[PDB]
Amino acid sequence: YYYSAVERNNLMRLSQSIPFVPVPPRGEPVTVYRLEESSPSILNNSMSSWSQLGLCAKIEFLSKMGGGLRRAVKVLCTWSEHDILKSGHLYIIKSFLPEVINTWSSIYKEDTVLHLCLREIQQQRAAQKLTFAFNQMKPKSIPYSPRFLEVFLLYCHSAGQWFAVEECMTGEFRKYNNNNGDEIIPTNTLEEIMLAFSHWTYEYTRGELLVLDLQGVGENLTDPSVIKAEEKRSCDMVFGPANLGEDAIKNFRAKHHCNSCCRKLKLPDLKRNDYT
Amino acid sequence: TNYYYSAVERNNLMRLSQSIPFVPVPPRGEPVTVYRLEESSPSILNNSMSSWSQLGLCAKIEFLSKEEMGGGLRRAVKVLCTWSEHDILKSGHLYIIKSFLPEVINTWSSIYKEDTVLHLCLREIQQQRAAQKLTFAFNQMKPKSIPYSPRFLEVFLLYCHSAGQWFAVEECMTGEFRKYNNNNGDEIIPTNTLEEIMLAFSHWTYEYTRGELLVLDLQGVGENLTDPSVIKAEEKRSCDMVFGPANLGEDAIKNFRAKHHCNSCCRKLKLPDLKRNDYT
Ligand SMILES: Nc1ncnc2c1ncn2[C@@H]1O[C@H](COP(=O)(O)OP(=O)(O)O)[C@@H](O)[C@H]1O
Ligand SMILES: Nc1ncnc2c1ncn2[C@@H]1O[C@H](COP(=O)(O)OP(=O)(O)O)[C@@H](O)[C@H]1O
Ligand SMILES: [Mg+2]
Ligand SMILES: [Zn+2]
Ligand SMILES: [Zn+2]
Repeated sequence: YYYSAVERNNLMRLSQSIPFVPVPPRGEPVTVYRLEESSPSILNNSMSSWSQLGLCAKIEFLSKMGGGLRRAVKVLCTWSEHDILKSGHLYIIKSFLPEVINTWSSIYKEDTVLHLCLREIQQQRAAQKLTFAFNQMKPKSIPYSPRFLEVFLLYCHSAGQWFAVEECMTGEFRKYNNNNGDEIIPTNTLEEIMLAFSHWTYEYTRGELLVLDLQGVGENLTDPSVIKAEEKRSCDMVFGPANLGEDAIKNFRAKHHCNSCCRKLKLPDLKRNDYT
Repeated sequence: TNYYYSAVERNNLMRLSQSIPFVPVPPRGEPVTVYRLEESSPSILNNSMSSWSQLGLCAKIEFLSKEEMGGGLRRAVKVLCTWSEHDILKSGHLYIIKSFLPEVINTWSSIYKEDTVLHLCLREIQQQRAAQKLTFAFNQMKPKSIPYSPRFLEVFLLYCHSAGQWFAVEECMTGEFRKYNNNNGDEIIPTNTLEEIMLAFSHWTYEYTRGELLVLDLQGVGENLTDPSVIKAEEKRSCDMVFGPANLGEDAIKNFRAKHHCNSCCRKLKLPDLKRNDYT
């Protein structure tokens, strides 16, 4: 029937040279592994185990960031297999500094960086399990709910190295307390709740564990330090790579200042006698 | 004075402070860059303009076979798609990668002095798209009474860094791969409706393009076709008769008009006999 000129033109065009400019892909493809949970809806009673099947994710570099032991860059995830990472979402990728790798070079014969990453991610998951328990038991009078971002393990061939990746938060990033026990002076309810949380972890684990270095945006936290409060040696004191002083626990008990949240949580004074 | 954690809760936390087993399943697959021939109006393909993609996409293919099928100017090898950025290709799906015979290149080197292979691929994919556009008009305008719709597979351009070369890629069809008509202008005698429709399609293209184009070498599995030969019925230029590289027989259009036999479909489409006169 009707065989237009547009239709004809578009057909005939295919018979001739159409311009083609091969442009290498944008960004880099990377492999992602997840630390899975046997019971997500009940994270504190769930078992953590590493996934085996690495899924691909496509990331594009945007910018950057530096803290203590890591270098961080902000990226965009344009796509990923089975949505292991959310497409159209911003992420932060972290890698350990030279000194840090050089410090655990002895502790970890081969795949030092890989192990450092595994431990770092496992550390944040531990904190996560504690915030989860916290939100389950805290009184209804306590509004907010601390939460740690999930971190994923990442392998990049481009760079030929292992990294940790997590969602990028938007807003003013702030540190509520640190590895030496210093705390900000709570100017609002949320900050109080955060400060009370570190106290709560100690009491909740019968003085066995303490989470310091609470930092993030709002109630969303990341990069915590999970301290085995009874270890008498730094080398075996922290879950993942962290800058700790052996005075940490003692310092926290001395410096911490209980607030209306600590009281709402019915938490005992950290200065009390441990055998009383 | 409190409500501390349980054993299960404590075990799950403390276990994270220790080395947990991580056995990364070994990496299989070949990294490749996929390029697509895009369309301005994919919804109205026959009224759409074709343009090559600029920015390449990432994908991974498993070369599970060394079996190179075919006897023509090209050879086909099955590969597996582990993953493809944006799922342009389907993961955990079999594809066919096609390349030409060095001889063929050597032949066209005297026409495509530079990046001969890539150029041939660009042409092959453009040729199949031309076939697709005609099939789109065909299925869109054909009478409702006709139950079948010819379909050409989509072909993508693929670059392999490891193999250091360009290939054309398309889904791998499973089933009896057959030919309805060929480059000589010869056709089979239809046994069923599907075949009658395939054969009528070739006739239809000649008619639809007012005698400018003829699609021959209809072949594939069932309705799904691939590797057709879009012939510029009037051209005389050495290698300018077919949109893509193909060996045409001694005056294929002549043979086709002479040997083709119209069927119930040709009549359903109201097509006129090819043996008639061009001018009278
Ligand atoms: N998840 C995040 N979202 C937004 N910004 C972040 C995030 N994590 C870290 N940052 C920013 O990048 C800086 C470095 O953080 P990081 O790489 O974790 O270093 P560190 O080795 O100190 O833990 C921080 O000071 C912070 O401003
Ligand atoms: N899309 C496909 N699906 C399944 N098999 C295919 C496909 N394309 C090609 N083949 C197989 O591989 C062979 C190569 O065909 P083709 O690319 O057309 O090369 P040739 O130039 O020799 O005709 C075919 O004969 C067929 O058996
Ligand atoms: Mg063939
Ligand atoms: Zn307190
Ligand atoms: Zn006919």
